[PDB]
Order: sequence, then C-alpha cells, then structure tokens
Amino acid sequence: KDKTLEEILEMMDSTPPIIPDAVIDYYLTKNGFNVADVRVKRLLALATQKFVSDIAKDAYEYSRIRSSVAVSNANNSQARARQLLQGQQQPGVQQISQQQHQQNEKTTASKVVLTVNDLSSAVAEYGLNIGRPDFYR
Amino acid sequence: DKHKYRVEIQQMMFVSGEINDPPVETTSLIEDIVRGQVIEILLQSNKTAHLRGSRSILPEDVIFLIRHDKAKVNRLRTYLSWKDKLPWELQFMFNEHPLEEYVHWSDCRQASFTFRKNKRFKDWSGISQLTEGKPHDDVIDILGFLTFEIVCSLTETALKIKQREQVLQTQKDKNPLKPRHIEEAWRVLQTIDMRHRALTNFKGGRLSSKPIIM
Amino acid sequence: KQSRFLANKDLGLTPKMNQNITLIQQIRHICHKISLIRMLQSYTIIDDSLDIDPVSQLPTHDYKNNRELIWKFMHKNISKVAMANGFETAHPSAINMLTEIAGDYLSNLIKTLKLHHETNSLNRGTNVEMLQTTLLENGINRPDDLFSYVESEFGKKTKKLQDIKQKLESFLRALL
Amino acid sequence: PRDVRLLHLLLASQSIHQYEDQVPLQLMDFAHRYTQGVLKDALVYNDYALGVEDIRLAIAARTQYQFKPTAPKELMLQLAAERNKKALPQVMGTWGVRLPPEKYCLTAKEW
Amino acid sequence: YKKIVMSLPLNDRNRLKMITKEAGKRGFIFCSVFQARLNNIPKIPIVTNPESLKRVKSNNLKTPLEWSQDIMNGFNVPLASESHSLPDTDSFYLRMVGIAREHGLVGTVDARCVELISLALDQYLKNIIEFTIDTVRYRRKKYSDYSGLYKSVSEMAADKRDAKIKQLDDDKNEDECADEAKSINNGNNSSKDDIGDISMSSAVNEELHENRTISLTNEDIYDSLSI
Amino acid sequence: VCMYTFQNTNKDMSCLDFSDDCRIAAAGFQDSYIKIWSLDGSSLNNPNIALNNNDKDEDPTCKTLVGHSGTVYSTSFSPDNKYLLSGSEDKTVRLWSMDTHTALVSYKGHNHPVWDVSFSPLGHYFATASHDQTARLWSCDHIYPLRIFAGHLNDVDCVSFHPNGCYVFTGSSDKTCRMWDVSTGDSVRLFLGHTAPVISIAVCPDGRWLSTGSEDGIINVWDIGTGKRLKQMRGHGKNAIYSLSYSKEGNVLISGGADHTVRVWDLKKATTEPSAEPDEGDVTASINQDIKEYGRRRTVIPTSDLVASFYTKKTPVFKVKFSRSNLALAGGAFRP
Amino acid sequence: RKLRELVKTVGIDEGDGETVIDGDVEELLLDLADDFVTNVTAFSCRLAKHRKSDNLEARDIQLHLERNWNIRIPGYSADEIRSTRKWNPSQNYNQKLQSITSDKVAAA
Amino acid sequence: TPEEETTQVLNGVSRSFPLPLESTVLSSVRYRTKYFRMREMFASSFSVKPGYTSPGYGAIHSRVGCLDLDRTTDYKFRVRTPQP
Amino acid sequence: YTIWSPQDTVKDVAESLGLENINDDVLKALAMDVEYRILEIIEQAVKFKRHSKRDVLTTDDVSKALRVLNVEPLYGYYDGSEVNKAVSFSKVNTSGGQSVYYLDEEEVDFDRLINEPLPQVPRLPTFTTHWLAVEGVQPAIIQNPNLNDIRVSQPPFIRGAIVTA
Amino acid sequence: SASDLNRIVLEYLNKKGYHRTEAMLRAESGRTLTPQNKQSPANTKTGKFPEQSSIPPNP
Repeated sequence: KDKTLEEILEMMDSTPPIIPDAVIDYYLTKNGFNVADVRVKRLLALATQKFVSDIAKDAYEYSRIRSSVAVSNANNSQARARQLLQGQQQPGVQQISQQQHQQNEKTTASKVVLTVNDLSSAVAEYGLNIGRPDFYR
Repeated sequence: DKHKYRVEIQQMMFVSGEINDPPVETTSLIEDIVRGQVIEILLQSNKTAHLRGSRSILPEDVIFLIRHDKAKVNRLRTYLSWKDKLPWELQFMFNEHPLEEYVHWSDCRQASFTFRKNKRFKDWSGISQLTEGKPHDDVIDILGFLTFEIVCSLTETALKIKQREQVLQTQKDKNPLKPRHIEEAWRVLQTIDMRHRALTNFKGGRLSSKPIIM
Repeated sequence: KQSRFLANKDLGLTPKMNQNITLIQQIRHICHKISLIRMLQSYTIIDDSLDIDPVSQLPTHDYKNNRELIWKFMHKNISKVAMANGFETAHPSAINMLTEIAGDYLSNLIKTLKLHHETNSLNRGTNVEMLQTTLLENGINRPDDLFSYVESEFGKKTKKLQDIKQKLESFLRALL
Repeated sequence: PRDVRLLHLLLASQSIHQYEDQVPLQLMDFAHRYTQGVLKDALVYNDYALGVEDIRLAIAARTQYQFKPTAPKELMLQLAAERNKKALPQVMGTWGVRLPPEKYCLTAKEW
Repeated sequence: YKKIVMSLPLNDRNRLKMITKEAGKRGFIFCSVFQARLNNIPKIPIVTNPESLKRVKSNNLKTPLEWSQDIMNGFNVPLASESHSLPDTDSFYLRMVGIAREHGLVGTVDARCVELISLALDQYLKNIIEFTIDTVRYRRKKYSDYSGLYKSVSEMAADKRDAKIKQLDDDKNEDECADEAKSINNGNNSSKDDIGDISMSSAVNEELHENRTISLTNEDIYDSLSI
Repeated sequence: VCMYTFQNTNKDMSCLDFSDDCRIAAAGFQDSYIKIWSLDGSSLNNPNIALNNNDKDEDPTCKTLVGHSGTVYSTSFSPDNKYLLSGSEDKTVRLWSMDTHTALVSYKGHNHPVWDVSFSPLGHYFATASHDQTARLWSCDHIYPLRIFAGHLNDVDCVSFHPNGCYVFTGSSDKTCRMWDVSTGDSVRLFLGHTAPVISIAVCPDGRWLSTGSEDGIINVWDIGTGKRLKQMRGHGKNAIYSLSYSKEGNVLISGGADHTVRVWDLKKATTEPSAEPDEGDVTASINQDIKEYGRRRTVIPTSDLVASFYTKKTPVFKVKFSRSNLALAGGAFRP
Repeated sequence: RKLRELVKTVGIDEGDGETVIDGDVEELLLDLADDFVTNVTAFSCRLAKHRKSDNLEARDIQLHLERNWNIRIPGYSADEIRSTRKWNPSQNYNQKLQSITSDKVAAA
Repeated sequence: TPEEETTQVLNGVSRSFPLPLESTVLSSVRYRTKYFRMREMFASSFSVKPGYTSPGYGAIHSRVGCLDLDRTTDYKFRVRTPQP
Repeated sequence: YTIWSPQDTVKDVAESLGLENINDDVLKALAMDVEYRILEIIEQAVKFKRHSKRDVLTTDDVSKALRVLNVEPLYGYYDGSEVNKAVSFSKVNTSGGQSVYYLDEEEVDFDRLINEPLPQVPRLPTFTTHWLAVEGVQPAIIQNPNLNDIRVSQPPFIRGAIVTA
Repeated sequence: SASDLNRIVLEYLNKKGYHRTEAMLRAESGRTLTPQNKQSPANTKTGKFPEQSSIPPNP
C-alpha cells in the first residue's frame, strides 16, 4: 500500500534525514513561512536529498557512458576475470599480460570526475542550460 | 514515401486491444510517429556515442536513452534471452569484479517490425542518412523492439482515451481509432514529468526540451 | 557545547549513509589490492564531528542565519550524497553548481508551500493537501516514493555493497 | 583574455569602475550561450528556406519571451486607463490604518 | 589617460579596428514612439518592382484594392474575447489572411494550417488548464499505481500563473492576467460595463418639461446607461 | 545631526528607516528579514502586564520579521507608527504590526521587484514603485491596487506624496520625474533637466517647490506651477544622493548621500526670496575649492547654496530624517 | 460554449473529482488564446516570406511551433520540419580542444 | 606614442552604441482591433476637406501604411497624409 | 563594427556548432546584437546595485538582472567564504596563431571536502550612535573624521566639495 | 532647436483650439513663478485641519 503522508511524518519522527535542522531553518527564514513542526522540516530535507540524489545519479550515468574505459570495463569484466583467475601462482604467468598492461595503466589511473561538461548535460535533461564555453579567446 | 509498414502496424495493433480493421489514416499516422521516433532515437544515440569516440553505436548506447524505465529494460533483457551488464550499473563502478484464436493471438505477437531482414527498414527509417559509421551489430533488434513497444503503448492509451471520450459523449447529451485519438494519445504520452520540470518553474522562460521516447 | 547543527548526526539516516560510504570506500580498497596483483602479474576516513569553535556558538553571533556556514553545511551534506553513487573526485565548480541547484530546489519548495498557505483564492486546501500538492508541483509525484528512496538507498544498496564486499573477500581469499 | 579586458573597457565606458572578478566571466558565459542558441536556430531557419535576415529571424524568435519588451508605454497607458476608470472607494475618516476583512489577512490560518 | 596598462595589451589589429567605429553604421530607428506607431498602423502591400509585378500578375493575384478589403475583413472578425467561445474555421481563415496581408503575403492561406492552429490552441490551453487543475487538488488515484468538486477562480489562474510562469506567451495576455485579473471586493464585476459610475447611486431624470427641451449632461449618462 | 551607525552588516543591509518619536528603526536585509531595533534600549517585547512565560529566549532588544522570500529593498513607517510596510523583490508588499511582531496583510499587484513603498501624509493609502515602469496606488484595506501610474520610459525608483496627500511624485531612471493626479491617474507635471537616474525626491512643506537628487550628485529644485528650474545644487560628489529631508518650518535641505557626507542646503539664495542674509567674511570660504590639487576639470565646484557638510568617516548615510526640533537623524551601516 | 468542453476533456471525474471553470477565467483564457493565434501566425508569415513564397503553408506553422513552443504536433509536414544535424564542432575547434587537453596534461 | 593611441582607443569606445536588429513591440490584438474599428467608424463618418488629396486607400479612409511587397524586413515605411 | 568582437569571439562559437564559413556581415550584426544584450543585462545590474545600496557590481547584481530579463541562470559563480572579489580570474593562455585562454581548475577529493572545518561567523548586527554635528560643526570625537585626511584618501568626485561652517 | 519647439507649441495650440489672446495669456501664465502663500505650512492661527469626511481626495 502506498504510504500516506501521516505515516511518512510518523516515520520522520524517528529517522531524521541528512540535511540537519538549521539548514532547513535558514532556507525557511530566507523564504518566509515560519513553521514550527519538525516533521515538515524533515520532509523537505528528505525531498531535497532525494532530488539531488537523482541529479547526481544521472550525472554518474552520463559520466560512465561518455568514457571508453568504463564501457570497456563493463564489456570485458568477466573476460578479464578469466585472466585474473588464470593468474595463479608463478608457474602460469607467461601466457597472460598481453593486454593487461594497457588497461592496467588505463583503469587504475582513471578516477571518476564530476565535471561541469557532465553535470550541464545531466541537468539539461532536467530543464536547465548551463552553457560554459571551453575557451575564451 | 510512406505507407510501407501498414500490415505490420495492424498486426501490432491487434495485440494491444481489438482491431476492427483500422483505417488508412490511423496506420499512416502511427507510421509517421514511429518514423519520427526512430530518427530521434538515432540522433540522440549518435550524439551520445560520438562523444565517447566511436561512430559504431553500441547496444547499450540505445538502452541509455531508456535507462529510467527499469521494468522496460528488464523486458528488453528478457527479450534478449531467446537468441539461441550495463555500463552505468552499481557493480560496474569499481575496477575489478569477482567470478481457438489464442494461437492467432500468439502469432501476431511473433510478428515484428524488422524481424525478417533490415532491407526495407534501412532505407525507410534512413539508417545510413544520419549515422556516421556502421552501427549494425544489435541496434536493429533494439530498434525493432522499441517500435513494437511504441505501437503497443500508443494504441493502448488511444483505446483508453477513445473509451473515455465515448463515456464523455454519452454523458454530455444525457469502434475504429481516428487520427484525433492518436494525436491526443501522443499528447498524453509526450507530457514532461514533474521531476523533469522542477528546476524551471518559478523562473519565466520557454522550456526547450527533447521528444520523449517510449 | 554541542551546536544545533550536529544534533541528528547519529539518528537514522546519517549512520546509514555513513555505512554506505564506508562500504563504497572499503570495496574500493580491495580493488586496489587486486589491481596490485595485476601489476605484479605483468583512504582518509570520514569525520562528521567537525563543529565551528566554541567562541562562535555564543548567542552574540549569528551562527544560525549567515550564508557561509549554511553553505558549508550544504556543501558537506551534498558531497556526502554525491559519493554514495560512486564519485570519488570532483571539480570545485561542479559541487558549487550542485549546491546552487539544491539551494534553488529547497527555496522553490518553501516558496510553493508559502504561496499555498497565503493565497486569497476561494479554494484553499487543508493542512495535508497543501503539503501533498507542494510535493507534487515541484518534485515527487506521490508522497510514497520517499519511503521507496529510503528503501532504495539504505535498504537495498547497503545489502548490494555488502554482498559485493563478501564476494570480493571470498575472491581475495581464493586468489592467495 | 582579450574579452575580459574588452569587457573592462565596456564596463568603464558606461561608468562602472567598481565590480568583482567573475562579472566579465558571467557576461562571457552569457554571450556564448546566447550566440550559440541564436546560431543553432539560424542554421535551422537556413536549412528551411547563412545570411543576416536569417539571424534576424532567429533573434526575433526569442526576443518575444525573455528580454525587455520594446516601447511598452502605450500598452501600459491603455491598461492604466482600464484601471483608472473606477473612481476611488470611500476611505475611513478616523485618521489611521484600516485593515482588510479578516479572511483577507494573514492571521486566520493554521499549521 | 590612465588606462595605459589595460588598453595596450590589446593587439594591433584590435586597436586599429577600434579607432574607427562611430555612430552612423545603421539604417535603423530607435524612437520608441515611432516604433509603437509602426506597430500600430495597418499596412497594405504595394508593388513597384517590375519582376515581382509580373510575378504577382501571372498567379492571378489582384491589385491592392482587394488586399485592403482583406485587411478590413480580417480586422472585422468577432475576435474571441467578445464571443466567449473558441473560434471556428472561417474566423481563423479571415484573421490569418488579414494578418498575411499585413505582413506582405499576397498568396493564399492553406486549409490545413487552420486545423494545425486549432490543435495548437487545443494543446496550449490544455497545458495551462491542466497545470492549474493539479494545484487546487492532489488527485490521489492519479499520479499513483496503488474531495468534491472545485471551480477554478481568477486568483488561482494568477497563482499558478507564477508558480509555473513558463507556460505563457509573455505578451499582453499575461500582463493583463497579472495586472487586472485580481479584483478587490468592491469591484462590481457582474455589471454592464457602465454601472460602476458615481451618478448611478444618486433617481432617473424625467422628460420634456420645457419648450426647447435642451437637457443637462447628467441626464445624457442616464440615457446611455439604458443601452 | 545624530548618526546611527550599524556595525556587523556584511554589505547586506538595504535602505533603513526611523519611526516618528524615533523609538523604532527598521532595516531590510538581503536575506529576507526585517530587523527591528529599539533605539532607546527598551524591552521591545510588549509584555502587557500578565507576563505569561518565556524568559528562556534571548531578547537582545531587537526583533526579526520573517515573511518575505526576496530581498527587502524598501520599508516605510506609518505616521501612526504602529504598522510597518516592507517592499521586497518577491512581488508582494507586506504589512507588519509593530506591537505583536507578525505579518498581517500581503499586497500583490506587481510582477517585478518593489523598490520604494511610501505611506500617505494622513496614513490613508500608500504608493509603490517597481521595475515595471509603473507606480501603483494602493489602500491598506484593499489587497489589490487602486490606480496605475504609467507614462515613464524606464522604471520608477522613488515615490512621494504631496504633503496634503493629493498628488503623487515619481522619479524614474530615464532622467525625469512626474506629478500624478491621485484620482484621474494621469500625469499633471513632467520635470525635465536631469542627466542621471532620479533616486530620491522630496517636496517642501510649503508645497510650491519640488526638490530631487539624481545619481549624478546634483540636486535641483523646480516650482510646480511653472514646471521649470529655479536652480540646482552642485556640492555632492559624482555619486548617488540616497536620501533627502526638509526643515520643519522653512526651507533648509538636508541631503544624505553616498559620498559619506550629510550636506546642508539653503533653498532661498538665487530665487526672488533671499531669506534674510547677514549684514556683515571668512578665511576658509572660497579657498577650499581653490586648492584644486586634483585639477580644475577633475574636481567639484559647489554652488553658493551649500553651507556645511558633515562627513561620516567610511560609513555611508542611507537615511536622513529631520525631527521636529531642529535635530536631524542620519543612519547607515559601517561599511568595512 | 467550447471552452467548457475543453475543460471537460481536461478535467473529468475519473473517480477523483471534477474541476470546473468560472466566467472570469473564461475571459482570461479566451484573451490568452486570442493573442496566441496572432503570435503564432505573425512569425509563421515571416517564415513563409523567408522561404521566398507567397502562400502560408502548414510547414511554417509546424516549424514555428516545434522550434519555439515545442508543442510537437504529429505529422502534417513533420518530415521536412525534422532537420537532422549532428552538431559536431569544426576542425579548428577540435584542434583547440586538443591544445587545451595537452596543456591540461602537461600541467601535471 | 601610446598616449595618442590610448586616447583614440577611448575615443572609439566612446562612440560605439549598439541597436538591436529585431525588437518586438509589446502590444495587443484587442486594443489594435478596437483602435482600428473606432478609427474606421469615425473616419467613414466625417469628411476630409482636402487641399488636393485625401488619405487612405479602398475602404480604409485613414492613415494607412505603405509596406512594399518586397523589403518586408525594413524598419520604416511611408504613410498616407492629405497633401494640398 | 562595435567593441565586442569582429570575429575573434563569436566565430569561435560558430565553429563550436560546426558551421565552417559565414560572411562577416553576419558576424558584424550578430556581435552587435550580442553586446547590446550584454548592455541590456548591465543596465538592470546597475539598477539592482543602486537599489541594494552598494558601490561594487557583485555577481549577485548581474544574477538578479537575469531573473528580471528571464535569462536562464548562470550557475556556479558563488562559493564558500563569500568575500568581496574572491579572486578567481586565473585564466591560462594557450599558444597558436592567436590566443586561447581555458580557465584551469584543480580537481579535489571528496574526503578533503567533507573532512574540512567550518569557517568563522561574525556577530549579529548591532548599532552605535554619536553626534555628527551639534550646531553645524563637528565635535571631533574618535567617531568623527579629520577633514584634512579626506583630501589624501578620496578624489573630489567620490567625496564632493569640502566646506565648513 | 527651442524656437522650433516654440513654433510647434504655438501651432499645437492653434490646432487644438486656443484663441490667440487665450494662448498668449496661457503662455504668460506659464512663464511667471508661483507666488508666496503666507499660510504656507498652514500656521495654527489661520489654518485648519483636513476634513474627516470619509471621501477620497479630489484636486
């Protein structure tokens, strides 16, 4: 059964969200509308947290598609797990490492960077247009 | 030209609801809607795959455009299970991984859009017109499954709004689908979601967006 | 004196998000060991008890309504959720834009509920209906999906990272 | 950059001698997005029928909904004349401030 | 003067360009009174160019005596504020041919773009009405996969005119919906466009008690009140 | 001049105002508060001898008012001094009760930010300035406006009534100001001659002379009958003249601007009214601006109307308010 | 009486309530539609003149409603309106991106 | 010398003023049609008393624009005025 | 021309789309309209600056000339420790036949953004009063200026004419 | 260009229906200054309060 709002506030009575009370209080008194219920503050905290979880997750999808290293790791995942499983004790190393070195300097040197040219497309899905040029001439 | 896929459009209409021999105009409008949707799918997927640095469109690159509908991509994964690992998933962040007419109801479901060969599909939809490379590894099978889902969902909502317009007409004074039913089914299926609008609501500027694919 | 910001820092979603974060980090560490195995076959833990200082918690200071302290707590609580997906490094401008987006979304939520509270139309909704329509008109299309998200991010993702940890631990035990 | 100091000369040409640092950066990132959208819509309008009348169509397409409208004084004069038909109501004569009725005030409300 | 540190690192081509600009580059106008005048006046297309004269004489399109009548007949349509109903095909056709004669198009207006305009108005007003409807109510059965009757008021179509402000033409219509749609409680809305005068509170004047029967101007407004 | 300097405002305090009896000060912040100061160090809690509870809270003789969602750009006190009228950049003007510290009425008639609210002389009905190039007449009992004052080319910056409450004066950013009939709505006077956005306007208690200041540091006076210029005032720096105030009985203009000075002006020097000059010299006169170390064209030359100028040492004056007894009050924020 | 039918097909009961309209809202939405019609056809006439013709065809109106308002009417002439460019940059731009990436890797 | 170059650069920047190529005048349908209708009634009502000519064309009888068939992107045009 | 760009800025966005060669009349008229729109932003920015009672043109004075002119918002010009002119114009040249500046930015970890301490917060506002003048002369308390160091501090266009009673 | 504005003013008055004597007298009325009202802030000997008659103002 889909949860009614009173059940959600009764659960927010026990489990507070990530964004604490005073941040919600500052954004309240910045936008007017002084409210004295702590459960409405926790509900708006959970709503903002869920919305930015969705935006940052869509940024994660846009940053894992737009790199060849990630799609090649997803393609050759168990194919290189075969090579790792055949990477036994030292008799049995000479028949491997024909492909291990290049993706070794690719996959271990690649960290996932939340980028402006990634988030701008992840929120251009959501209605924005964050146009930052790449040089200024 | 047009009117190439009329009998197959009728076959896919039969699986959703009753058929009652739909006219030339409904099949023509569904053909033009699907021909537009395929071009938009190919343009968005080619734009996504060129920036990776590979003109060959991968099979996962078109599942990228429908990544929100988890039930539909689970349906696609079960549909790819009779031919006898997504890059954006939770496991694939980290670097290393461990080790009597019921038969007539069924044969219409086996009838597909591009099941036979991609000969009429390639010059009808124009695969070579906008793709810079050679995408055909499994992009045609997904581009058949997506059009089957588009026609099924479109005639489902057109049937439901035809029934609701019927009860509105019999309540106002007190069989076939038309172009107006397909157009208002399109208007129902092309409304932007509320979460994909939230960040432009208090500022006043005309929302430019993309055609939502089913 | 404990400030009011660090009140619910262990109360039900911050320990679960911390467990998600440390599971992500300690299965990003086994991958480094197996990558070291691949090389031979040729950490900075979290801290949430950071307060301001006891001199600025005095009631002669506006430690509740100035821009920069709230902006720093938004920055911390948004970098605490942009790493539960899988990010581990970011540009500064990306987190700055994401904090601006979260600030504008929360301000739009409060502005919509404010506009529903003080409208002079001949049909005002009740206490629960205004909350439901101010959740609807910006973000979530139903109330229930919040409980889905708490189910999705702290009830499903935690066992996903847990059994990924268990399988990688058994794989490391099977390698050496 | 050439356009940071060109924006310095533009800001100084309109007597703006105190500003922050990211203000010409914001002006450049506005002008980039505006020119990119205008040229994309103009490429559409040139594939339809580049040239200057094409740019005129592409910047008349979006003048209609974002920037400051042109010569709005006669429409505002017409609108004022529609509002200034009604004579003024009767005022209180007890030399103070009178409120609206109680339902039209922000007091009989509940959380 | 004092900008030697800044005006010097511009390159030589840029400075040789920017010691040449002036006023008198254009052929434009900038007097806003004159811009409003040219947006107000009705204009008819004329011909002086000989190639376009033989191009318009070949396709049997007429002289400006017909386009001026088409301007007048496109203006004389009972536009949709007066009729309180959405317009029909003949009204659409006459208004669009009058507008096309205003802009210069001396050809013929197609018969399918009228139906396209009809469906455009349909989806435009359906978007506006739907995002006014789902704000006075939370439809629990909708927006989900498992009270009574409300009328939308003008204050509500001002209240969700701003919570979702992107949905409008941003023309005159939104300006009047923001400016004049909200009425104070002494507004006297259910009226006959004239009964909000001050003299309709102060007594109908009677007639013809005079040899020359010249009357006063406070009786002329009672005379025009009846019509 | 008694100067009220506000200290810990990190450039986020807009224009303020003092009440009459000078007991309450109201300052509009950039983060959507109205801050209310008791200028006497009083309680400002309005206890009403019952005195129920809540000494546990912290009262620093200062109350905050949170009803706006935009930045408060103007604020005006009633002559009754019991109500406050705050105009913001969210498109409302709100009304506050100064004896229970809550909001009473929201006033929605604008679609652009509100820049200058001002009550009537008799407190009947308030006029408003906004970015939409129109001024609007209101009433405190009506939610929506009563008159629309349209006819300016740019947006309206300042608004003020005639002291009888019968005309409205609006100055706008297209180098001009106008006098509006309050009943028929249409403009009666248009005053031309400035060279900058008119930012503060004020009409003398006589009523025959109008004075206003622009962002060029030049004040000037016209007479409302002829509509042309009597004279101008050229002593401020090439900068903004934030406020303006008049002597209670007679004509002495007090201008508090942006160059950190509060200047004093004789209105009756170059006119046909000489206003009783002394019969019989100085040393500092006509040598201070005869130093001109910075250059003749790069300096200001004051009119013969300017007599004194009190500098404030690095705080600017947002408000001048001439009280009844030859004591003016200035007010501003300590800037660094 | 047509606008009551339009709100009728928008707001039905559907087991959750019927929303109706009032007369002042009808005059407001009729003025909105009245200005929308002229605002569409006045730019469509400029597009049809930009196409160097004299007739006002439906491709002008469908293009003007696709690009700006994005109403997305299904096909009347929506195969000529659908223009497909890939919006990939020039060869100077990818050269300058190579220079920027080369400086970003030579900085470390 | 850099001094004359700097003063002539500042002379160049002090003389450049932009206009917009396309500006959409904020107006109405209804006030335009009602202006036209009232002007048509009171233009058909009275006479002209010309010196040599009257303004207007067929069934306008007022000040009417003279936009050409070409140059529809021009910013100004001629109007009709009673010439003596 | 006007002072924005003949081709050197607008053309490098024209190439960002893909458009190879277009005439200089297009770029002339287009850049003229683009910097007219820049001036149209700047004028509402100085209006918001004047009505916010300030002298600099901060980044939130042009970001409120955007919402007024309905422009989509330029996010990412406000960060932690918001000081006046938080210096960030470190744009790095890149060579060629012409100049290219690309605004280098250093990447950073997340665990040095969550394990980073909170800044200082000042006191809440108070006021303090004194006498600026008692009879038209200034009493020369510590709170008054000196009227001779007003010469050596500010030029007479931002301080006006000094006269005394 | 102010004498041409004076001529435009005179032709405007002539076409908007002001007699030559009437336009001359309105010009002479427009030129002279507003004289002095000796009861300028309404001194409390010969000055009165405004009426509290519940009507709006009218100039």
